[PDB]
Amino acid sequence: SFLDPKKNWLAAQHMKSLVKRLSKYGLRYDDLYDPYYDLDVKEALNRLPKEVVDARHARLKRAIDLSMKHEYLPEDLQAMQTPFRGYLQDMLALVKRERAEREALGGLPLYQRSIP
Amino acid sequence: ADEAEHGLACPSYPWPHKGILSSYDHASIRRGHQVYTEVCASCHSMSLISYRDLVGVAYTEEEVKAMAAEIEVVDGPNDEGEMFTRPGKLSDRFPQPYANEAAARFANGGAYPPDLSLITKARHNGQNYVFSLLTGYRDPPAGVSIREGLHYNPYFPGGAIAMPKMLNDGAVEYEDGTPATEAQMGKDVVSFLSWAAEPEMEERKLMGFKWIFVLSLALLQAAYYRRLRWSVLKSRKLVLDVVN
Amino acid sequence: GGIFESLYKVVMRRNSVYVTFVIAGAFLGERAVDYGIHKLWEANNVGKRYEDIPVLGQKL
Amino acid sequence: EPVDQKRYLEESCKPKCVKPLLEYQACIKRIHGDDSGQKHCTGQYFDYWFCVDKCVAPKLFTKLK
Amino acid sequence: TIRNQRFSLLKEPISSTLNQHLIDYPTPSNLSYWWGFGSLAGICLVIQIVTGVFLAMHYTPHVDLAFNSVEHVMRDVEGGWLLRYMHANGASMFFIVVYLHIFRGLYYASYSSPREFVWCLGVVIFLLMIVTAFTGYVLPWGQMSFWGATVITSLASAIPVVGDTIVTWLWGGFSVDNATLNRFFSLHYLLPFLLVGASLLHLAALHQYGSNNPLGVHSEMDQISFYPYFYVKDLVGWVAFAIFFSIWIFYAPNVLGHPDNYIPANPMSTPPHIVPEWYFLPIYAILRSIPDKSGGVAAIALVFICLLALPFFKSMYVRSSSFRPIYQGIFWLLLADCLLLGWIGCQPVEAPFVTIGQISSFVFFLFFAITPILGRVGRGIPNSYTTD
Amino acid sequence: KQIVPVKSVIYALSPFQQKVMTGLWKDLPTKIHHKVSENWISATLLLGPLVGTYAYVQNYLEKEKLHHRY
Amino acid sequence: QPADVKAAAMWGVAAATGGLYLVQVSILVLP
Ligand SMILES: CCCCCCCCCCCCCCCCCC(=O)OC[C@H](COP(=O)(O)OCCN)OC(=O)CCCCCCCCCCCCCCCCC
Ligand code: HEC
Ligand code: HEM
Ligand code: HEM
Repeated sequence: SFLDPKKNWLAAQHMKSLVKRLSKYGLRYDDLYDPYYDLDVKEALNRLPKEVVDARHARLKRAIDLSMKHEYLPEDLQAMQTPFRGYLQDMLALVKRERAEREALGGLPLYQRSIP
Repeated sequence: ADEAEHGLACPSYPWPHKGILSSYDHASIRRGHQVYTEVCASCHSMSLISYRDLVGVAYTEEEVKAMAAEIEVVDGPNDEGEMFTRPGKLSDRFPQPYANEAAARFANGGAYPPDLSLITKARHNGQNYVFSLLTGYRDPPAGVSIREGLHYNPYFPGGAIAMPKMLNDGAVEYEDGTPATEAQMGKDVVSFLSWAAEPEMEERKLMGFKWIFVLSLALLQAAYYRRLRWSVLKSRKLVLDVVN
Repeated sequence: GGIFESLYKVVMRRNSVYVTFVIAGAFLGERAVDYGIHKLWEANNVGKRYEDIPVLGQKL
Repeated sequence: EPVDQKRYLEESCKPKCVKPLLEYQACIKRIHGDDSGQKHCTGQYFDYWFCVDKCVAPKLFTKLK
Repeated sequence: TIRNQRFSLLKEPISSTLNQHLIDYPTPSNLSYWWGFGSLAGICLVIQIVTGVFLAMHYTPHVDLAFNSVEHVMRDVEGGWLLRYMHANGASMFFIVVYLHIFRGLYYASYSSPREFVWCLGVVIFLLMIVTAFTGYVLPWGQMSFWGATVITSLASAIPVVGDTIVTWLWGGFSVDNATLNRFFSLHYLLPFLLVGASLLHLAALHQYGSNNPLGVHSEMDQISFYPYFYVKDLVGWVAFAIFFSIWIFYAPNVLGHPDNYIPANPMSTPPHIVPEWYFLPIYAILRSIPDKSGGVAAIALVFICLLALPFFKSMYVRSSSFRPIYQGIFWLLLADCLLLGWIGCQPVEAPFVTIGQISSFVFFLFFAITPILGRVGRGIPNSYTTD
Repeated sequence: KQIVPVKSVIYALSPFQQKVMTGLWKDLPTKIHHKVSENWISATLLLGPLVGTYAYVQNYLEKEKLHHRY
Repeated sequence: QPADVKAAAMWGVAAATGGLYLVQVSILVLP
């Protein structure tokens, strides 16, 4: 099934908690995708515009600094935060679709993970 | 019946050596050793406590030398090749009442009186258990019949123990002027056994106190050092050119 | 402040002097802690030590 | 000396554990009445003596020298 | 930068590798005190090795002299009681800090890509630790040591085809006897050095990919060198561990032990309560809970299968559990279940402990059987909560 | 394993121009408020099963003890 | 060079003090 916060109270609570956490650290949900994790995220980030990727790096650095200092974003910017305003899922889906097509008919992987 | 199999739990007595800065009552150790060598040495053996262990704890060196010279010990082959016997020395160990475990069992009707060197560490809750077992020789409840030749002890796992009550009131004459009651002998013997099972308690506790205190001071300094090193990072202001 | 700066200019201008000071302080502090803990031990358990039993020398 | 500190203090704290002793006595009554197979109630005995020993433990060493 | 002349003795080839991988290795600037446990398990291993060597200068692996030799170290050797208590309570500390290491990894999903090799080498290290601690615990030759060795090695005869053959080969005879004691001593001496090698490979893989962080995000933007920023942090950790260890050496030296081990081993008598050390208890509990002992050994193998299979699960792009409420609750339930299962191991095999251990094992395996489902379902979160 | 520059501007201060150990106990009640408010779910999940199982075990043990105690 | 000699002498003094503190030969030192 597909459970969205409009048709599920539990999903509404889950989304509320995720929004609260991400707003506390001031970073979008897409910023949690590690380029070293999948290597499809690496390609999707390689294809995105430099302004967007630089904003992602700045938000991540701010979050890491706040984590070290053991504090949260001040309430002003916390109210100014916009989590779940995605910038990466469409490109990641395109990359994965292209990889699936290439794998499906002949083709060698365009990139591979080292061992390990 | 599971209750009887486990045995009645023994309470928590306030031993004079229980704490963080309490030592053995060495007078109690001396009295307990006297009780052991008078009544318990006939059946149980230590075989891990040398005579030299007693000097500076319960007796003086002259007393220990005389006590060792009291007994006889077999010695290695002489120039003629025979196994002879000589009076004991300071470095010898406590004598063994029986040549071997089978001899002990035959003497005691199939029961082996365990070595008492580590009896306070071999048994769970050793000190309280030994004191209660020595002093708790009570009457069995209604309906229970102990098989002939055994004696009932509630704190003994199983209910019936092979030794009778040995700490009989007025069995030893203390050399210092202490009335020998069953509780007195029990406390003294448990003190002696606990020393024999842990002769390092005093030095061990002194080292522990000193090093806990000193390492707490080190921990305070290490925390200050860490907070000083990280003070540059944990108070920086960075401008990032991003808002949301 | 003044006392700390004064002892600093005394003993923190050469690292060899600092190492000598560290070793000497460790030794003196160790001996002082030994003495203090021993005094606490004596105060706590009095009447139990070896040279206290009334009949220490009468087993002959 | 005929006196015994442990027995003395057990007798002294006997009236402070009345309920387990009453239950044990009732069970003695029941077992004597039945007297059929091998029934016994060491449980009451254990409870009563455990509570008595828990009582006696500190005063015994306080009064012991 | 042409290295015509020497600048820094740290950058010279003699100290260059140490310089890089210890002083200058960049680490995320937001690591908490939960990484000090990884830094501290190595210290525990070094303590174990040194105390063990100095103990082996006094231990005799014969069957008529092992117990008396251990008591010789207790009593006659100057400072010997310190050595023996250090070795025993240090095995306990080693396992405590390694458990904290493992559970931090589980909480922050450090096993996820690209540190599969780090986690797998950690699992191999765990096997080595377990075998070393067991074969070492057999050495003092007490009642618990002898009978635990008998029970556990005899429960290796569950393999269908070979079974008794492997058991006879392992025992060196027909029962746990002098040959097994000598063999166990030699193996106990050897294995810690393989453990040092495995630890070095563990660290090499981690340094290949770099350490994780509480947020679980990519962290090559804000990084600082290891020395001195994390050296002082690990120093605080070490001193706190030293206070803990000093408490456990000088005031409660036998609390973590089992009193029946202070009885010389007697093959003609069995102690009423044969149980392993507290840090084998969960494994023992699973083994006993599953009946049909062959099934128990299969379950014990399956535990390590699950541990090795953790890093190779589904997408689960978000890894840190600070942003995973459901996985956070699941992790806390897992930790509670592991503690409860460890408690169950010491209990007898009577009721209701059988049922409590049978449910606990099922929950423990359900943890591993549920996380891929969590990842699969959460793969489609952004499309549902988006604010477009 | 590369560095990713961010184009920041960072002001830092000497470690000897700012107090060190005061921030530990500065603003303590709010710190305890956070520690308890954001974690009570986790403590409940960690301890609830344990105390519940202990209570169940003690209840069962006592009931069996009474039943079997004749 | 004189400064180097003074530094070497002070470091030798420090090392001697460290060795003395490690061995504790207070009993041995008769002269
Ligand atoms: C315990 C009892 C004994 C028996 C145990 C049996 C196994 C149980 C658990 C099985 C778990 C899965 C095993 C299969 C390996 C993983 C499969 C997989 O998905 O690998 C792919 C992954 C990424 O590769 P990818 O980029 O997808 O490939 C390009 C292809 N288009 O590939 C990678 O990411 C590469 C990972 C490299 C590291 C792998 C480490 C495996 C474990 C090694 C342990 C021993 C290490 C050696 C030292 C000790 C020796 C004793
Ligand atoms: C000095 C007064 C004595 C002390 C202290 C102890 N005993 Fe004995 N003892 C004897 C036998 C034949 C046994 C075996 C009984 C059995 O294992 O069932 C014992 C046993 C003990 C135990 C073991 C308790 C346990 O296993 O939990 C302890 C702690 C003990 N004894 C202490 C025989 C004799 C004996 C011969 C008549 C004498 C003089 C003593 N025991 C004296 C003491
Ligand atoms: C090369 C390093 C090591 C050597 C030489 C060594 C040697 C010994 C020796 C001689 C004993 C018997 C003495 C005694 O029982 O106290 C022993 C016991 C033991 N060792 Fe080790 N050991 C080493 C490393 C380790 C490690 C790494 C562990 C933990 C994983 C460990 C765990 C134990 C345990 C649990 C005991 C039993 C202690 C007891 O109950 O008395 N040893 N070891
Ligand atoms: C001999 C015992 C062990 C030692 C000495 C050891 C050592 C280390 C060290 C030094 C690190 C780097 C510092 C740190 O991240 O905390 C580390 C990290 C790690 N270890 Fe271990 N380890 C041991 C056991 C284990 C085990 C048993 C596992 C799991 C099976 C494990 C899994 C990990 C993981 C996942 C990391 C990465 C931490 C991160 O997220 O950055 N380790 N270990």
